[PDB]
Amino acid sequence: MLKVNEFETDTDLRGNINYLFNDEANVVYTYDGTESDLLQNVNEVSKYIEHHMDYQRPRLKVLSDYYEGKTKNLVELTRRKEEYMADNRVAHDYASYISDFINGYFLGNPIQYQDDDKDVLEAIEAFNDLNDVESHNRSLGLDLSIYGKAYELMIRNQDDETRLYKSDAMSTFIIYDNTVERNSIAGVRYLRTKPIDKTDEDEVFTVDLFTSHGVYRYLTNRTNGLKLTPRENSFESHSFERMPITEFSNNERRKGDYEKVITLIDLYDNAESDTANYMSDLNDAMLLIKGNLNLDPVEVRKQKEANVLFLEPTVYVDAEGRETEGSVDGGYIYKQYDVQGTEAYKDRLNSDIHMFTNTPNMKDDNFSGTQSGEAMKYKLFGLEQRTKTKEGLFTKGLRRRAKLLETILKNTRSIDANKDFNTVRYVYNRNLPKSLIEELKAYIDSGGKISQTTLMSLFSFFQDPELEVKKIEEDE
Amino acid sequence: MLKVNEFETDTDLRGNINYLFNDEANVVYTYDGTESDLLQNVNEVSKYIEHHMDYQRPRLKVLSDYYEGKTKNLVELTRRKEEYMADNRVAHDYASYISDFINGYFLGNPIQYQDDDKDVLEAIEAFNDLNDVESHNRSLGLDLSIYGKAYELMIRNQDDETRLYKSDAMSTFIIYDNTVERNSIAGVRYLRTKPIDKTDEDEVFTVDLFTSHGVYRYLTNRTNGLKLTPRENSFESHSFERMPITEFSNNERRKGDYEKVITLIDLYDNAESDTANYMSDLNDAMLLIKGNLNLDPVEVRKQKEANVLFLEPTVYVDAEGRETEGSVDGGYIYKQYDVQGTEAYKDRLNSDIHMFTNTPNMKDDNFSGTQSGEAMKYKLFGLEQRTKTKEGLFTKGLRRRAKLLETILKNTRSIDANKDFNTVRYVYNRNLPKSLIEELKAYIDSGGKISQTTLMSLFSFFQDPELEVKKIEEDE
Amino acid sequence: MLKVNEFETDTDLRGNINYLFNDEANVVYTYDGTESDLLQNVNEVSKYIEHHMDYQRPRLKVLSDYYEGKTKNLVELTRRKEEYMADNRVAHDYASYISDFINGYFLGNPIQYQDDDKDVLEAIEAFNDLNDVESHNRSLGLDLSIYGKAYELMIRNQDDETRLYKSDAMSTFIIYDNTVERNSIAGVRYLRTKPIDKTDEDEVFTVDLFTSHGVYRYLTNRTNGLKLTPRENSFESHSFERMPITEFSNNERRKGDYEKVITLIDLYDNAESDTANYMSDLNDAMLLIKGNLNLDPVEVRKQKEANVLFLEPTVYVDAEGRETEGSVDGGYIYKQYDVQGTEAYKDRLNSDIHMFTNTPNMKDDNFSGTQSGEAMKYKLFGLEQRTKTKEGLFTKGLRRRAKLLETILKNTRSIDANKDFNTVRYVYNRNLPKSLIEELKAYIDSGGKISQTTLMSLFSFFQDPELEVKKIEEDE
Repeated sequence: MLKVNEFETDTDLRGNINYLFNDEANVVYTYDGTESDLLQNVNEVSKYIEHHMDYQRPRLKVLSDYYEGKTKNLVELTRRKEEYMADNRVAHDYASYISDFINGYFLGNPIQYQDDDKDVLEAIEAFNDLNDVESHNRSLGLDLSIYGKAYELMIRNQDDETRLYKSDAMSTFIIYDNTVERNSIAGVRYLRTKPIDKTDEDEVFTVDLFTSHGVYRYLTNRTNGLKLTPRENSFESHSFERMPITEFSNNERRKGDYEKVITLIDLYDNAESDTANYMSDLNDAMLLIKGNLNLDPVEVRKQKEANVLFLEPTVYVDAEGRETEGSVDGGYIYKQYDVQGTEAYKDRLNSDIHMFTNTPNMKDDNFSGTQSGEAMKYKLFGLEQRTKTKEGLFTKGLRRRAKLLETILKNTRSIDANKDFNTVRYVYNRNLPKSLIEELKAYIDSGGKISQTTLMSLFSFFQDPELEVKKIEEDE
Repeated sequence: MLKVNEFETDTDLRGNINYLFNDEANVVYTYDGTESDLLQNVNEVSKYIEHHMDYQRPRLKVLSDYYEGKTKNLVELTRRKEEYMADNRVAHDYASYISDFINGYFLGNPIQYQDDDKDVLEAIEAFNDLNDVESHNRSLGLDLSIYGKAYELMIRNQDDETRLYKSDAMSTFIIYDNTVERNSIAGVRYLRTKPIDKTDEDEVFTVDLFTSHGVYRYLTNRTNGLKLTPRENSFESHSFERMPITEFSNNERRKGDYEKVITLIDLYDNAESDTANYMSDLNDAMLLIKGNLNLDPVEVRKQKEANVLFLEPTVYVDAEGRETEGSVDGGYIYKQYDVQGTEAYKDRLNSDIHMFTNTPNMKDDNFSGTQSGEAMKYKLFGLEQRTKTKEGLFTKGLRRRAKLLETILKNTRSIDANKDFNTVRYVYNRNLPKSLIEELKAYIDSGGKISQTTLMSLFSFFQDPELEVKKIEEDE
Repeated sequence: MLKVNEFETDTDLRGNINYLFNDEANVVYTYDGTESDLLQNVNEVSKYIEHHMDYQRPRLKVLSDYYEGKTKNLVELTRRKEEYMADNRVAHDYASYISDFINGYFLGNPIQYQDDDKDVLEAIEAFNDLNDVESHNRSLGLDLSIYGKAYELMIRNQDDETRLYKSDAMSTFIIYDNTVERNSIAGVRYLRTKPIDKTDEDEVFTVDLFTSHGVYRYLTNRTNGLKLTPRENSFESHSFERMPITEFSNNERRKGDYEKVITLIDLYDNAESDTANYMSDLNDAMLLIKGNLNLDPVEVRKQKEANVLFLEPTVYVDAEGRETEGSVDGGYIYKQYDVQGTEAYKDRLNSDIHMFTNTPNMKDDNFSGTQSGEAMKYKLFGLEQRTKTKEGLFTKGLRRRAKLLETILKNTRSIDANKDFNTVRYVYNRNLPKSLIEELKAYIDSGGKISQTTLMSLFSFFQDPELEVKKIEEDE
């Protein structure tokens, strides 16, 4: 094929942008076969693990770091041409701000589960109440925001509980078939062993391979080429009749919410670290001394301590005995420019970050008069469209969760075999930003009514409002 | 693995940013085993303690210092190229401001405990009333804000009281299993012995290792490699059937509220110390004297005391007897620039700090007219999302507290063995910023009613309002 | 351990910041033992006293001075490079302003004591009325504001009165056990003897060591290494069954309210003293006279008194008899810059001081229109959170006061042995800033009623309002 809109940088000069945007970083893994072939030919799994280690894990790592505030500006060894001038570093926390806002719009209110058979409904509610599923769903949505994807594993634990756990996206992937249906063949979890040991022994990983009938356990290391060798507990069955890892996705491309704005965040870091360097280097402006002079650096240091500099020219003497002195001059050299004129540029960057994410931008400043909020109405529209796409993909993930749950309940006789969970309806309620005074006024201008008890429950200065209605009647 | 978005600085040139953001600083400790193996192979505990001492304790130390106002700008040995010019140092107290605001939003009102069995409810309330649990919860929330995590230990004391104490996060950690469930295997508390003794004897620590059945006590020192040796009171049982330290976390990453803005705070310190240095160095501008001159520094000091400087050139004489004088010149050299044009930059920094934290920004200045407060509505939304995540993790911590309490009550016959505390519901009420006049007007515009007694209890100028209703009827 | 975010300055070049922020200045003293061991091994008490004298007392001293307006800017020997130029010094009284505001918010209204047994209530009220406890509590709160901690001692005096006195925080400390419960083992008060004597005899201190059963009295001096030797009244019993000094704390860290802003206050002092120096040195600008000239300083003084300066060049004569005069020049040299452009910087500093403390900032200037006060609402929220933490610690201190009082009443038969004071409830009422006209209007807009008598007691122009109601009826 042609090279079309692709990097050509040397592989040693790659940075974050290379790891984020190169074409291998975000591919879906497919296998032209079935699990029975793949589970014999375990050699192929080593290829998938190596490709993950070398291409996908870097991208996810970068994203993770930005969520934590560990940007490019902090970790670069040098970002300046000048060795001895100021080298201020700074990181701006946009990514966290964005993700939290979006995820709170999406799952600030729990998903409501409803169905026409109460036995399924109460089995669902029991499973949810065991596992704190409300918080599990919020943390899935957060990971979708950060990485573009999330994974959950369902297990039966030592107490014979059916339990659900989020699996770290940096160490988890799924292999699919090559069909247009994309059925999942196998799940992989790989973890660093000896994570805390010193003195740089070869890096050993423990690998779980999850399959439609069980899980297989191996050890491997990079220096042997990720060739798998079994652990003692080499295999363990599970009663789920499908591979028990479910992958959720943020959108069809599996893109995160802030990923497409990272380069802006980088600019915004540079802009500020440039201003800081400007301030400090001006104070430390280099002193330039011109002319033929007999000044040792220690002599200059002594004169600077005295706050008086003497520049004494050398005297040249002709063969005719004429004496003439040389020239001397001295002063600070520094760059000066209208730094204030950069501020509008900084404004622009900031607003662009917010505009592409649909996140609130307006200054927390003293401002007088009413505001129609006209831009925020269109931001909330733009946010709702992306949230509705996310909701569709999320309900697909929940449907698969329900089928796994149903199977583990049937194959352990916790439910009748005629119960099919696929009729459950998942109801979502958006969490909008609201101020209670505006809402109350708009409600009462619109002819709404409220009981005294509830009105008193909106305002906290009623220390115990059940008494207040009585005290009111005592005044009447 | 590849080095991806990582520091490459020399280990001797590390500073705060290295200690905060390097990949080892915030790892969760896991052990591939059980407590019965670990408690025989006590050698491994020395590895965990050493890794804490070398990687995690520095990060927590840095955070702690910022909470206290001990920033990078104060402790650096030199921050300037110029030895003899001004070296103003300054620290801005943002971190405390942020933490206090957030924690007061979260636990300004106590958690309400409720359950369908009153015997559990009154056992809970008795335990809470003994231990001042309201203040214990507030100080946990504060530590979550500062460090990202907090620890509490439950004990039976000499008076046979069941007591609950917060354990210092800089000296406490937990080791978990390598399972996806992350069960806690062992707790570690390590404290400096001889903290006040002079003359630099080797640093000795006393180590408590907490286990599912008791606590084991050791001494150790850095110069032997943290090898543990038992104390006299080498072991003590406890009636809790689980390891009795519970770890709370602020969020899934265990990140503090201000940690991601520290580098901004550093910039804001530099900006101000640069302005201060600008002012003072301009006053002390170096005097530059050019030309061939016979001025001793004592002679210059005398002339400066007289406020008149005489620059007398030397005279050069030719072989033809011609006399010509040399050149002389004198003046101040200083840097000058539009400092006022930096102010907007300082504004930006300030606002960014507030914006990433969701903390109020607007100037405490004279300002006329009504304000809709539109930005604060979105800040309170953004704050509520993070608080709701914190609440979920906090209720998990409280559930474990309840199971420990229940076990210690059963195994000392303070409760019936059929009482299971896991049905308790924890109710949270957010503490919003409010002004009572706005709330009262919005309530009364909305058709609310208030008794005279309560209305008079909102306004303090009623010196004793129980009399006022009578005096009012005496006027009618 | 690593050095992490720590000073490296030479011990002779330490200043205020070193004394405030170094890691030893604010440690809690613990002893791994019991009072019976410590009271035999009185050698250890000398170690604690020496560590207090060398590390904690300097910090408290600095804080104390700032409360009094004795800042760094006043006491520095030189703050300028120029010996003979102006050296204006200034101190800004922020610390007092802050402390008074905060303490008046907290204890402007007395704590109300209430209990379900009136015998305890009246014993409490009698003890409070004897000791002016309202003012004692206000002065404790003030010390908490200044130092971060406060101490009170309870005694039986010569008149057999039970009396309560605040103990100076610069000369008082407590030693705790090494348990997680931190029980107090011993209290120390040490006072300078011969405080007024001249001619520099060795500094002798008198030391009181307070213990669970009595107080032990010693003398000591720095030149012997603080080795204690008994006084004549070497011991005295007390009927309290606990060590009778109680320590209150402002917050978990024992930090004062203005301590974290001290460095800002320093900047604000420098900024103003720089402006003052700018003004005066411009007037006294040095006169620079260039060229070869025969001017004695007395001759220059005479010419300056005449207000005419004559600069007469010397004449050089060639061997060919040619005469040529030298050059001369004269003028003022001074630094000039836009001082007005520093004002915004001064604004910033001021506001930051107020913002970190939650203290009112807005200018006392002519300003037109209504103000919503929006920033002050969030400042009062931020202040309330810190006050609520302080209240929790204060009630712990009062509970210990109550147990001491109860014990001294029982062991002198002033109360029945079945009275247990631990049921007392302490009620706090916040003192908010209010203007009575705003409150009155908001009350009456809200349907409140007031008797004529009380309304006339709000307004002072009623010279004797008991007559006014009669005169009103005489008009009707």
